[PDB]
Amino acid sequence: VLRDNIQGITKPAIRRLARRGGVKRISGLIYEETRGVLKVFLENVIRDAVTYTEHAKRKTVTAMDVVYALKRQGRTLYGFGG
Amino acid sequence: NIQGITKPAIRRLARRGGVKRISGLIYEETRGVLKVFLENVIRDAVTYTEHAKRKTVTAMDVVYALKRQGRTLYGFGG
Amino acid sequence: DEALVEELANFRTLVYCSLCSKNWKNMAIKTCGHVFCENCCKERLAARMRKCPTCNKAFSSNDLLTVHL
Amino acid sequence: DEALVEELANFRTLVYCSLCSKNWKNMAIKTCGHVFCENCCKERLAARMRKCPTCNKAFSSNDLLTVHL
Amino acid sequence: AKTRSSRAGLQFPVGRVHRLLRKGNYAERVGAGAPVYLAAVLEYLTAEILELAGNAARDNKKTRIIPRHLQLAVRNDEELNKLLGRVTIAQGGVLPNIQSVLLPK
Amino acid sequence: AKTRSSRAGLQFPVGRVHRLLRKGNYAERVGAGAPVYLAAVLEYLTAEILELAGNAARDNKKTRIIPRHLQLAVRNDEELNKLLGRVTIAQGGVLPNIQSVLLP
Amino acid sequence: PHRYRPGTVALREIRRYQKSTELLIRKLPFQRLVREIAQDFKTDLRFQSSAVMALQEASEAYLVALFEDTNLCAIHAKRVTIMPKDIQLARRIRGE
Amino acid sequence: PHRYRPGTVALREIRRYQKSTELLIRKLPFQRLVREIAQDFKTDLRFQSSAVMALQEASEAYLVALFEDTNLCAIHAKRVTIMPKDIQLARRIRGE
Amino acid sequence: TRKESYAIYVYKVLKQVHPDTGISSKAMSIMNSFVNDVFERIAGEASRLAHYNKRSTITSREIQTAVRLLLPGELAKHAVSEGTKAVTKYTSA
Amino acid sequence: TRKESYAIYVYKVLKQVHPDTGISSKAMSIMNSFVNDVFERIAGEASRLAHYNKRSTITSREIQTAVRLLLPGELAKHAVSEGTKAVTKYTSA
DNA sequence: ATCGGATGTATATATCTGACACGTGCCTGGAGACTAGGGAGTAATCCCCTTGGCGGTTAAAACGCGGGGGACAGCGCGTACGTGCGTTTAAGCGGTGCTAGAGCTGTCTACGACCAATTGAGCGGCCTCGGCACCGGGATTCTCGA
DNA sequence: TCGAGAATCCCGGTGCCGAGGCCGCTCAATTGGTCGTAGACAGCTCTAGCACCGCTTAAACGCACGTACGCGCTGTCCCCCGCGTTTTAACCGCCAAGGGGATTACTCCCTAGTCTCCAGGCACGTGTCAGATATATACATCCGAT
Ligand SMILES: [Zn+2]
Ligand SMILES: [Zn+2]
Ligand SMILES: [Zn+2]
Ligand SMILES: [Zn+2]
Repeated sequence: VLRDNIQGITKPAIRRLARRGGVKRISGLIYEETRGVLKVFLENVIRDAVTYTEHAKRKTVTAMDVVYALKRQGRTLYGFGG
Repeated sequence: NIQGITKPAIRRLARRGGVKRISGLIYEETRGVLKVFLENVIRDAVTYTEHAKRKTVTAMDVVYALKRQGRTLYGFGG
Repeated sequence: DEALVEELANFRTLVYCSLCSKNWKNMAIKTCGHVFCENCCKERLAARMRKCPTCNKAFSSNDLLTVHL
Repeated sequence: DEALVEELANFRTLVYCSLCSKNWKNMAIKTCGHVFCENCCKERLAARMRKCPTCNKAFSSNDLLTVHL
Repeated sequence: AKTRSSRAGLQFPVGRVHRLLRKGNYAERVGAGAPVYLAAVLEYLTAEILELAGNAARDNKKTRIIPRHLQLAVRNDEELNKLLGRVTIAQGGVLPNIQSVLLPK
Repeated sequence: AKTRSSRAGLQFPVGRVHRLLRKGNYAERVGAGAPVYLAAVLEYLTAEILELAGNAARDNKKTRIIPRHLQLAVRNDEELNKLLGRVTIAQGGVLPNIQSVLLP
Repeated sequence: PHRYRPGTVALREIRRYQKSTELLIRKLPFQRLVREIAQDFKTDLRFQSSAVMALQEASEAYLVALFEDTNLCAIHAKRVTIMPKDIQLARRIRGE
Repeated sequence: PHRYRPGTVALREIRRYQKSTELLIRKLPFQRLVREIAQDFKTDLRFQSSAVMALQEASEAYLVALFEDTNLCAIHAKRVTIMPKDIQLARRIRGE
Repeated sequence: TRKESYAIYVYKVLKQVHPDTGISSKAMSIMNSFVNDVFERIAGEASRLAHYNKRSTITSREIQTAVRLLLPGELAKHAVSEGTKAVTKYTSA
Repeated sequence: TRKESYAIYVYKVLKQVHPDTGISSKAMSIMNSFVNDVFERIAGEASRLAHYNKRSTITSREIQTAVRLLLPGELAKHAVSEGTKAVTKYTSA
């Protein structure tokens, strides 16, 4: 079993994304908000991917399932065979 | 033309929106926003009605054009 | 068994009507939610009084409901 | 003995919620007059099961009424 | 003779759904248990919305449903609102609310 | 035995497009002049952005096209940016800009 | 005579218009606007009666929803008055 | 000694990170997070190697765009420091 | 000419959850246009989902897994149960 | 087994506008997906556009209208002009 | 505004490795030629719905005036965040084993399309009456200047 | 504070048009057979996903110091809201004319389906040079003492 893995998104990793977004100063409470937002976003995609996998009577999640799940909610991704 | 969208009508729309105080430069911008929105839909409606060799814009073309833009509309058929 | 007797008495205070003390609580008003027995309330109304015995809230005839258990 | 124990159990069943058996009865239904606990009531409403468990006629969210004692 | 809807204990037309599925360019061939499955879901959704609409109508001392009641029923339920997040209902109106900051002090 | 593409004067395959249209559940029948028209549009659309990508690649003293050049070509054209609105490109990066108030 | 402090009357129209359902723009000047906008795409057109009603019904909801969103932007900057620089921010964030 | 004023190093970092195209998060922690998240929908699944790569590639542009909108929200209120209010307002306006 | 509609079935359903209640014409039209939209939304997903797995027949399973993809929350599970019960009753002829 | 793609046609087109530049392996799989996406969008629009008028065949006019409905601004004005000429040449031979 | 010291950044020179570009056989999908039948183009009509014009009411729009509340600029202060250094942790890389499960092949059977004959469900027309819009009455709550 | 002015309030009438029910008549859904292909199942191959170990060494982490910025307060003034008076044109009812939308025959030609034939594109193998890495050097840039 796995637990307490959301803390792998450390402070420097979030701050690098913020810099790539183009921000100068960062408050001290942004990190918890970002972790919550990312955790909420991941589940929606993963649930649809698992549903697609379960329908085809398989046991491994392939890249095609992820591409289809992402496209299903207007977030199409180029460059992975889709 | 565009001057028929009077200031009191914009005030009523804003009041239904829920605002309490309105500046003086809002009307001239709301008119420009509305004109662009109308232009975006009329073109698709006219294209739909021209593909079918018709000459009058029916109520089905408008709802089809609205649906294709992401905003559907119930209560006018289909 | 003093504790059990006290528990039973406390429960009896809850189930039995406070003022009449001889009839089960089967009467309610929506104004405040205070629950009494059915027998008491018609005499209280016939007293031409509209004051809640507990929180003095005004009530009328249409603010009267039956409850079960 | 058991007679006072049986009376205490009779009061025990009536005092607390018949569904969750843990909380005070404080929620009432205007339609049927039955009383349950608020904790069960929210989770029954959120499960799209708007129907009384006992008398089985439907009710809405606004039919919930808070009561005391 | 005996209709398929009666056999399945339903209220929506199974045969019309079957024909609509067949003549809609969805696949080469359709199964024999798909219309029965779909007609039940459609009826369940219809009854679910229609009950809330009737409750909203009754709360307003009326006895006939109008589009305002449909809008009120839809926008007060979280899942129903999420399902119809990008749909506008004609002659619906809005939900009465006011921000707390604008309230008088 | 000339192919249909050579007759039309294109580079994309007319016959494969026609087969894809037929066995795709779009309609009962497919016209004779539909695959030609559809291929002539796809060819123009793909030839439109390759030139811009090559222009963006020549400015970095490079002679090959990597996804960054495609991203730069797409995001720098107004009409082309609307087509690929809600589309993300792998290994693309972002367009360099900074808010004016943040500068000293 | 009698007067009302600035603000109390504006709080009553909010309650009044959030309970009604009719249209808020006069019909004839709106129809004369669409009939002129549609004149460049193709000339000598005719409109069904319900098409204009559908267009107006679609426009009102869009305008009301945008006016609801700009209020949050106005509040965010510690203000009560909405200004043209709020509509632009709302439209930018929306994706226009 | 030598010391830069507060603000120039961040400005240089902005330029440095807006020119390269790489992945800003680690790889082991992200995969360990994905597996834990997915383990509560169906037990003992398996993940193809490119599936995790696609998930991580898709999950970073979202955060970058959200921060880009948060910056505008913060600037609108005459500030240069982003706060959770800006994130909440941006997600509210976007429709989430 | 003839025009198909769902008005009669909608009224028949309404007379089951509210024995004494009516409906206006505009509300009837709105409810008619709602079913036609939900039906198309559900049916369009099953076609794509059957095309993905290189099949030619759409059966009850495609509808079953499309309902779970479109409907959110408790709605999906309630609809799935209601559909499954009807299907299992129909086949016991 | 085999698998079709548009790689050779994309390379052949590229060798006409930039006779010296090459293309990376990862950048080819992006164009190969872009063409598929555009083709699917246009075909899906044309199908329902033909269905609205109670027709049963897809001709050049349907996709000519779909192009005008999809592509924004000047792009459409060029794409149409690129299509029709091809057709007429195909008719001449 | 001035320059000087120190730091991070752009430019020209080896070298070297793996991915891009080209050549080969072989199928399997695309081209040629022919037939049959239904989908669509064309002509005629007829009646519904769109446009255009007139006159009267009166509800809504336009204009001016007065004043008070909210927007905006300037100051002061104290905490939270950026920068730099030394120490601690685990990510990344390589190499080796083992096996579960994805992918392909061959048979065979139940299931869905297609056709012909019947008849009851559902649609278009036609009354009719009652739910809803408009009018005053006597029961409890707004509000702002003292 | 508490009284005056504008806004509730439950409840017995009056009138109208659209929602609800009934009837006649098609034509779409139901029954009953027949047949051929899709898909379900058993078997086998081999590949790639999971697990372990050992060694750099890059990056996360914790601490201290100083300062730029967020936030609260005060003052001014100007512009937006309320209210009364006058001018406009929207709305409603009525009439009249004709364009084009929708339906019905009739025919012809365009596309699906079949068979035969063979050239294009896909999997596989091989060579070599474009770009990554390392390095010395010149140059722009930032901050401080003046
Ligand atoms: Zn009592
Ligand atoms: Zn009380
Ligand atoms: Zn309980
Ligand atoms: Zn009950």
